[PDB]
Amino acid sequence: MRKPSAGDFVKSIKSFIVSFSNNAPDPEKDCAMVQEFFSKMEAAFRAHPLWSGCSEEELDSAGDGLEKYVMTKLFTRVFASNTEEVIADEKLFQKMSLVQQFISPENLDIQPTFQNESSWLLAQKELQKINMYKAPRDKLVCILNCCKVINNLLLNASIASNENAPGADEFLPVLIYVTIKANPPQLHSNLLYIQRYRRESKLVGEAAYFFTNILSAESFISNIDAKSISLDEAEFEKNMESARAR
Amino acid sequence: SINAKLVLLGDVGAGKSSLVLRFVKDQFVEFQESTIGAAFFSQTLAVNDATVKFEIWDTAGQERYHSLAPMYYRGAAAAIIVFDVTNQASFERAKKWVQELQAQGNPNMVMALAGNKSDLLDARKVTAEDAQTYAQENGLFFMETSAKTATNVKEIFYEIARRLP
Ligand SMILES: Nc1nc2c(ncn2[C@@H]2O[C@H](COP(=O)(O)OP(N)(=O)O)[C@@H](O)[C@H]2O)c(=O)[nH]1
Repeated sequence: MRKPSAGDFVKSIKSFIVSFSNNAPDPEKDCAMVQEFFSKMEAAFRAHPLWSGCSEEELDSAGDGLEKYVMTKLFTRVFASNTEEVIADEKLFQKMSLVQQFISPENLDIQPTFQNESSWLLAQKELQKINMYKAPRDKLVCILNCCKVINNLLLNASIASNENAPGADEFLPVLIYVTIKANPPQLHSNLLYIQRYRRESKLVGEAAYFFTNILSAESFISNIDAKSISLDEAEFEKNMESARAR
Repeated sequence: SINAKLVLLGDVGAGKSSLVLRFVKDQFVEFQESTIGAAFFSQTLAVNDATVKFEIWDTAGQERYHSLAPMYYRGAAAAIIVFDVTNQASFERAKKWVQELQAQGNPNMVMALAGNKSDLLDARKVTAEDAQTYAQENGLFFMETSAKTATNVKEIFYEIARRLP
């Protein structure tokens, strides 16, 4: 991209970044503009007379390169960029920082046969890396690593307790637990940002399945009450109080 | 080149995972040992000199996660609602999934009702009659399946691929 042949690609990407401020911030429009810019620069990678010797994988890496460069420039205008996203973030953080203190795997229907004794610590850590990166791809990869780790740990539990292979019934409740224990900062904005700004052609297949899992995990967690984690209403509220005092 | 998103709905223990693994890997835990999880799969099938590629989405069946399901079955071209023929409560639950997809899923969705664990004899509690009747009244087809013995596993996926609008 620094090579003198790419001069006019560089000018084009930069007149986009400058031309982005020319509109009052608006997520739905903003992300529509970025996806179209991505759609178009990516059309200009493959079709370009100079880039017609590139492999599929290389063109795909350049896409992610563009994504990363652009999104790092746009980051503070597009990410958690208004009051309602800020508010949803804080509500999620608040609830997890409380509930993580008393939640147990049986509250979520995790059977003892699928227990991990690290409490899937490595998956928690993979998820918490999410605010170490700015590109949607690298943020998503944290989610996806977390998911893979959970799955490998569930598979190990099933081997050991001679159970059948884990599916959504085993996985989702463990993703929820892990997410609560990880309490990753700005989880709501992080997911919205991935959904909006990730190269749309790439939010597909297994990637999109596990993404949908974490979005449904976020939704469950937002709405956690006594009944949703099978506790008595008096037991629930009293657990919340003691959590606030710590 | 017909790409289908297919959701598997039903409560825990019904056999959603066992079914899809039989279909994909041709294994059942008792005969082959466990290799991979069963929450997501791609599978291609040949239908009438064409090609149909299934993206298969497992869902959590527990009651506490019920209200999460629409996020999974959104835009599904097909659904298998599974119940355990030996559990009357699983059958009741499967009918609610059907009702919901009819209120709130795609009208051109191919739903299949799978009556799993057919191989279990002294345990069975749900009749072919009720399942068959129910499915006949509600615009879907019923098949009896078994992950263990492989009965009607390939066929239910074939029959879903066949019916694709
Ligand atoms: N006998 C018999 N057992 C089955 C069949 N399908 C699944 N099972 C068993 O019933 C249990 C639950 O199955 P599983 O696929 O994990 O259920 P889920 N939660 O719907 O994915 C497992 O022990 C599995 O071996 C079947 O067709 N016949």
